[PDB]
Amino acid sequence: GCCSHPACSRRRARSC
Repeated sequence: GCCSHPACSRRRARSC
């Protein structure tokens, strides 16, 4: 998921 993808995790921490 998004929290499995560093760029996505930093850009949208709301998904984590």
